[PDB]
Amino acid sequence: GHMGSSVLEELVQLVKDKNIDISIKYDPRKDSEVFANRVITDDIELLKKILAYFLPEDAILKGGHYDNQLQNGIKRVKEFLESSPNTQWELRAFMAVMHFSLTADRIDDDILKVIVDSMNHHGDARSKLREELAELTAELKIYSVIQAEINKHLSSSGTINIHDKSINLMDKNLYGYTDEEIFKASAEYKILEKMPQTTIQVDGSEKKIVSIKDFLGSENKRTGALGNLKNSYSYNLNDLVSQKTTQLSDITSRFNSAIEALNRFIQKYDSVMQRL
Repeated sequence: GHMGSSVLEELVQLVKDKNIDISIKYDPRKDSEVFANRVITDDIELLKKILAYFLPEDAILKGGHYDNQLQNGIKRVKEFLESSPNTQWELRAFMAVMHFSLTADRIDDDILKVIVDSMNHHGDARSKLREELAELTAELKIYSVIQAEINKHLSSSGTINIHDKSINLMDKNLYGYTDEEIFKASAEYKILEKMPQTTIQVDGSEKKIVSIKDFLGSENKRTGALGNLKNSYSYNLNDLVSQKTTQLSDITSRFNSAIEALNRFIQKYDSVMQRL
Protein backbone atom coordinates (compact mmCIF):
# COMPACT_ATOMS: atom_id res chain seq x y z
CA GLY A 1 0.00 0.00 0.00
CA HIS A 2 0.96 3.65 -0.16
CA MET A 3 2.86 5.98 2.11
CA GLY A 4 0.83 8.22 4.39
CA SER A 5 1.40 10.94 6.94
CA SER A 6 -0.43 11.51 10.24
CA VAL A 7 -4.00 10.19 10.10
CA LEU A 8 -4.83 12.56 12.98
CA GLU A 9 -3.73 15.59 10.95
CA GLU A 10 -5.43 14.24 7.85
CA LEU A 11 -8.79 13.88 9.58
CA VAL A 12 -8.51 17.15 11.44
CA GLN A 13 -7.90 18.92 8.15
CA LEU A 14 -10.75 17.12 6.43
CA VAL A 15 -13.37 17.93 9.05
CA LYS A 16 -12.20 21.56 8.94
CA ASP A 17 -12.35 21.68 5.14
CA LYS A 18 -15.82 20.10 5.10
CA ASN A 19 -17.17 21.93 8.16
CA ILE A 20 -17.86 18.75 10.09
CA ASP A 21 -17.87 18.27 13.82
CA ILE A 22 -18.20 14.97 15.63
CA SER A 23 -20.09 14.78 18.91
CA ILE A 24 -21.26 12.24 21.44
CA LYS A 25 -25.00 12.75 21.79
CA TYR A 26 -27.44 11.31 24.28
CA ASP A 27 -28.96 7.99 23.15
CA PRO A 28 -32.31 7.24 24.84
CA ARG A 29 -31.86 3.52 24.22
CA LYS A 30 -28.62 3.39 26.21
CA ASP A 31 -28.05 6.36 28.55
CA SER A 32 -29.71 6.86 31.92
CA GLU A 33 -29.56 10.65 32.09
CA VAL A 34 -29.73 13.27 29.37
CA PHE A 35 -26.47 15.20 28.85
CA ALA A 36 -25.33 18.09 26.62
CA ASN A 37 -23.56 17.15 23.37
CA ARG A 38 -19.87 16.45 23.82
CA VAL A 39 -17.91 17.66 20.77
CA ILE A 40 -14.87 15.38 20.46
CA THR A 41 -13.32 17.15 17.48
CA ASP A 42 -12.87 20.01 19.96
CA ASP A 43 -10.58 17.88 22.16
CA ILE A 44 -7.65 16.46 20.14
CA GLU A 45 -6.51 14.22 23.02
CA LEU A 46 -9.93 12.58 23.12
CA LEU A 47 -9.95 12.26 19.33
CA LYS A 48 -6.51 10.59 19.50
CA LYS A 49 -7.82 8.08 22.07
CA ILE A 50 -10.77 7.24 19.76
CA LEU A 51 -8.46 6.76 16.77
CA ALA A 52 -6.16 4.56 18.87
CA TYR A 53 -8.95 2.05 19.32
CA PHE A 54 -8.58 1.36 15.59
CA LEU A 55 -5.10 2.42 14.64
CA PRO A 56 -1.60 2.21 15.95
CA GLU A 57 -0.03 5.30 17.44
CA ASP A 58 2.43 5.20 14.56
CA ALA A 59 -0.26 5.79 11.94
CA ILE A 60 -2.09 8.36 14.03
CA LEU A 61 0.88 10.63 14.70
CA LYS A 62 3.46 9.97 11.96
CA GLY A 63 1.88 7.98 9.13
CA GLY A 64 4.18 5.42 7.48
CA HIS A 65 4.03 2.70 4.81
CA TYR A 66 0.43 1.49 5.01
CA ASP A 67 -0.73 -1.94 3.99
CA ASN A 68 -3.44 -2.11 1.32
CA GLN A 69 -6.20 -2.69 3.83
CA LEU A 70 -5.23 0.39 5.78
CA GLN A 71 -4.78 2.66 2.77
CA ASN A 72 -8.13 1.55 1.33
CA GLY A 73 -9.78 1.85 4.75
CA ILE A 74 -8.63 5.42 5.22
CA LYS A 75 -9.77 6.35 1.71
CA ARG A 76 -13.19 4.94 2.58
CA VAL A 77 -13.47 6.75 5.93
CA LYS A 78 -12.64 10.00 4.13
CA GLU A 79 -15.30 9.38 1.50
CA PHE A 80 -17.95 8.67 4.13
CA LEU A 81 -17.06 11.90 5.94
CA GLU A 82 -17.09 13.92 2.70
CA SER A 83 -20.46 12.46 1.78
CA SER A 84 -22.05 14.33 4.73
CA PRO A 85 -20.33 17.72 4.90
CA ASN A 86 -21.59 20.65 7.02
CA THR A 87 -22.99 18.27 9.60
CA GLN A 88 -22.58 17.54 13.26
CA TRP A 89 -21.82 13.84 13.08
CA GLU A 90 -22.54 11.53 15.98
CA LEU A 91 -19.39 9.78 17.24
CA ARG A 92 -21.08 6.37 16.91
CA ALA A 93 -21.46 7.00 13.18
CA PHE A 94 -17.83 7.96 12.71
CA MET A 95 -16.74 4.92 14.78
CA ALA A 96 -19.00 2.72 12.63
CA VAL A 97 -17.32 4.01 9.46
CA MET A 98 -13.93 3.23 11.02
CA HIS A 99 -14.91 -0.19 12.34
CA PHE A 100 -16.62 -1.37 9.15
CA SER A 101 -13.77 -0.07 6.93
CA LEU A 102 -10.59 -0.95 8.81
CA THR A 103 -11.35 -4.25 10.47
CA ALA A 104 -12.17 -7.83 9.48
CA ASP A 105 -15.85 -6.96 10.03
CA ARG A 106 -16.88 -5.43 6.70
CA ILE A 107 -20.17 -4.01 5.53
CA ASP A 108 -20.54 -2.81 1.94
CA ASP A 109 -21.11 0.87 1.09
CA ASP A 110 -24.81 0.54 0.37
CA ILE A 111 -25.71 -0.85 3.78
CA LEU A 112 -23.05 1.07 5.73
CA LYS A 113 -24.38 4.35 4.34
CA VAL A 114 -27.89 3.49 5.56
CA ILE A 115 -26.45 2.77 9.03
CA VAL A 116 -24.34 5.90 9.13
CA ASP A 117 -27.14 8.18 7.96
CA SER A 118 -29.46 6.64 10.57
CA MET A 119 -26.92 7.28 13.34
CA ASN A 120 -26.17 10.80 12.18
CA HIS A 121 -29.87 11.68 12.13
CA HIS A 122 -30.30 10.38 15.70
CA GLY A 123 -32.10 7.20 14.70
CA ASP A 124 -31.83 3.58 15.76
CA ALA A 125 -29.86 1.91 12.99
CA ARG A 126 -30.92 -1.52 14.25
CA SER A 127 -34.54 -0.57 13.58
CA LYS A 128 -33.63 0.82 10.14
CA LEU A 129 -31.85 -2.43 9.17
CA ARG A 130 -34.77 -4.53 10.42
CA GLU A 131 -37.23 -2.53 8.31
CA GLU A 132 -35.14 -2.76 5.18
CA LEU A 133 -34.59 -6.51 5.67
CA ALA A 134 -38.34 -7.11 6.14
CA GLU A 135 -39.17 -5.41 2.81
CA LEU A 136 -36.42 -7.26 0.96
CA THR A 137 -37.41 -10.57 2.54
CA ALA A 138 -41.04 -10.07 1.49
CA GLU A 139 -40.06 -9.19 -2.08
CA LEU A 140 -37.92 -12.35 -2.16
CA LYS A 141 -40.90 -14.39 -0.88
CA ILE A 142 -43.04 -13.08 -3.76
CA TYR A 143 -40.28 -13.96 -6.24
CA SER A 144 -40.07 -17.47 -4.73
CA VAL A 145 -43.79 -17.95 -5.42
CA ILE A 146 -43.26 -16.83 -9.03
CA GLN A 147 -40.21 -19.05 -9.41
CA ALA A 148 -42.08 -22.10 -8.10
CA GLU A 149 -44.89 -21.51 -10.60
CA ILE A 150 -42.40 -21.09 -13.48
CA ASN A 151 -40.48 -24.19 -12.48
CA LYS A 152 -43.68 -26.23 -12.45
CA HIS A 153 -44.23 -25.39 -16.15
CA LEU A 154 -40.55 -25.81 -17.07
CA SER A 155 -40.59 -29.35 -15.55
CA SER A 156 -43.73 -30.22 -17.47
CA SER A 157 -42.62 -28.53 -20.75
CA GLY A 158 -45.86 -26.60 -20.42
CA THR A 159 -46.98 -23.00 -20.86
CA ILE A 160 -47.23 -20.48 -18.07
CA ASN A 161 -49.64 -17.59 -18.44
CA ILE A 162 -48.53 -14.50 -16.51
CA HIS A 163 -51.40 -12.24 -17.58
CA ASP A 164 -55.19 -12.88 -17.41
CA LYS A 165 -54.79 -16.55 -16.48
CA SER A 166 -51.95 -15.83 -14.08
CA ILE A 167 -51.87 -17.04 -10.50
CA ASN A 168 -53.10 -14.14 -8.37
CA LEU A 169 -50.19 -12.89 -6.26
CA MET A 170 -52.73 -11.17 -3.99
CA ASP A 171 -54.03 -14.60 -2.79
CA LYS A 172 -53.11 -14.83 0.88
CA ASN A 173 -52.89 -18.60 0.63
CA LEU A 174 -49.74 -18.40 -1.53
CA TYR A 175 -47.93 -17.04 1.52
CA GLY A 176 -49.36 -19.31 4.21
CA TYR A 177 -52.09 -16.96 5.47
CA THR A 178 -55.57 -18.08 6.43
CA ASP A 179 -56.93 -14.68 7.52
CA GLU A 180 -57.27 -11.70 5.19
CA GLU A 181 -56.76 -9.05 7.88
CA ILE A 182 -53.52 -10.69 9.02
CA PHE A 183 -52.35 -10.86 5.39
CA LYS A 184 -53.14 -7.17 4.93
CA ALA A 185 -50.79 -6.36 7.81
CA SER A 186 -47.89 -8.34 6.24
CA ALA A 187 -44.70 -7.08 4.60
CA GLU A 188 -45.81 -9.04 1.52
CA TYR A 189 -49.08 -7.16 1.25
CA LYS A 190 -47.29 -3.85 1.69
CA ILE A 191 -45.40 -4.62 -1.55
CA LEU A 192 -48.38 -6.13 -3.34
CA GLU A 193 -50.72 -3.20 -2.63
CA LYS A 194 -48.37 -0.93 -4.67
CA MET A 195 -48.57 -3.21 -7.72
CA PRO A 196 -50.74 -2.85 -10.82
CA GLN A 197 -53.86 -5.04 -10.98
CA THR A 198 -55.45 -6.92 -13.84
CA THR A 199 -59.21 -7.32 -14.20
CA ILE A 200 -60.60 -10.75 -14.98
CA GLN A 201 -64.16 -12.08 -15.07
CA VAL A 202 -65.21 -14.92 -12.84
CA ASP A 203 -68.71 -16.38 -12.98
CA GLY A 204 -69.85 -13.09 -14.55
CA SER A 205 -68.34 -10.83 -11.89
CA GLU A 206 -65.17 -8.76 -12.12
CA LYS A 207 -62.24 -9.93 -9.99
CA LYS A 208 -58.97 -8.05 -9.45
CA ILE A 209 -55.62 -9.88 -9.36
CA VAL A 210 -52.01 -9.01 -9.22
CA SER A 211 -50.65 -11.02 -12.12
CA ILE A 212 -47.08 -12.25 -12.41
CA LYS A 213 -46.65 -9.71 -15.24
CA ASP A 214 -48.07 -6.93 -13.02
CA PHE A 215 -45.49 -7.66 -10.35
CA LEU A 216 -42.48 -8.28 -12.61
CA GLY A 217 -43.06 -5.19 -14.70
CA SER A 218 -43.44 -2.85 -11.77
CA GLU A 219 -40.86 -0.22 -10.93
CA ASN A 220 -42.08 -0.07 -7.33
CA LYS A 221 -39.80 -2.73 -5.84
CA ARG A 222 -36.13 -3.16 -4.92
CA THR A 223 -35.29 -5.25 -8.02
CA GLY A 224 -36.92 -2.85 -10.47
CA ALA A 225 -38.80 -3.62 -13.66
CA LEU A 226 -38.57 -6.39 -16.24
CA GLY A 227 -39.47 -5.22 -19.76
CA ASN A 228 -40.52 -6.90 -23.01
CA LEU A 229 -42.83 -9.25 -21.09
CA LYS A 230 -45.18 -11.52 -23.00
CA ASN A 231 -48.48 -12.92 -21.74
CA SER A 232 -47.34 -16.53 -21.81
CA TYR A 233 -44.18 -18.59 -22.06
CA SER A 234 -43.91 -22.16 -23.40
CA TYR A 235 -41.22 -24.63 -22.42
CA ASN A 236 -41.54 -27.27 -25.15
CA LEU A 237 -37.60 -14.75 -18.66
CA ASN A 238 -37.00 -17.69 -16.38
CA ASP A 239 -33.33 -16.64 -16.59
CA LEU A 240 -34.11 -12.98 -15.86
CA VAL A 241 -36.25 -14.00 -12.87
CA SER A 242 -33.49 -16.26 -11.57
CA GLN A 243 -31.00 -13.39 -11.89
CA LYS A 244 -33.24 -10.94 -10.02
CA THR A 245 -33.97 -13.54 -7.36
CA THR A 246 -30.26 -14.16 -6.90
CA GLN A 247 -29.52 -10.40 -6.67
CA LEU A 248 -32.30 -9.94 -4.21
CA SER A 249 -31.17 -12.95 -2.20
CA ASP A 250 -27.65 -11.49 -1.99
CA ILE A 251 -28.84 -8.10 -0.73
CA THR A 252 -31.09 -9.80 1.82
CA SER A 253 -28.22 -12.03 3.01
CA ARG A 254 -25.94 -8.98 3.42
CA PHE A 255 -28.59 -7.03 5.37
CA ASN A 256 -28.94 -10.04 7.57
CA SER A 257 -25.20 -10.28 8.23
CA ALA A 258 -25.08 -6.51 8.80
CA ILE A 259 -27.60 -6.88 11.64
CA GLU A 260 -25.29 -9.31 13.43
CA ALA A 261 -22.25 -7.10 12.78
CA LEU A 262 -24.06 -3.95 13.97
CA ASN A 263 -25.14 -5.72 17.17
CA ARG A 264 -21.47 -6.51 17.84
CA PHE A 265 -20.35 -3.00 16.94
CA ILE A 266 -22.81 -1.46 19.37
CA GLN A 267 -21.38 -3.63 22.16
CA LYS A 268 -17.88 -2.39 21.19
CA TYR A 269 -18.92 1.25 21.06
CA ASP A 270 -20.44 0.97 24.54
CA SER A 271 -17.22 -0.60 25.76
CA VAL A 272 -15.08 2.19 24.30
CA MET A 273 -17.24 4.95 25.81
CA GLN A 274 -16.62 3.32 29.21
CA ARG A 275 -12.90 3.75 28.70
CA LEU A 276 -13.34 7.40 27.64
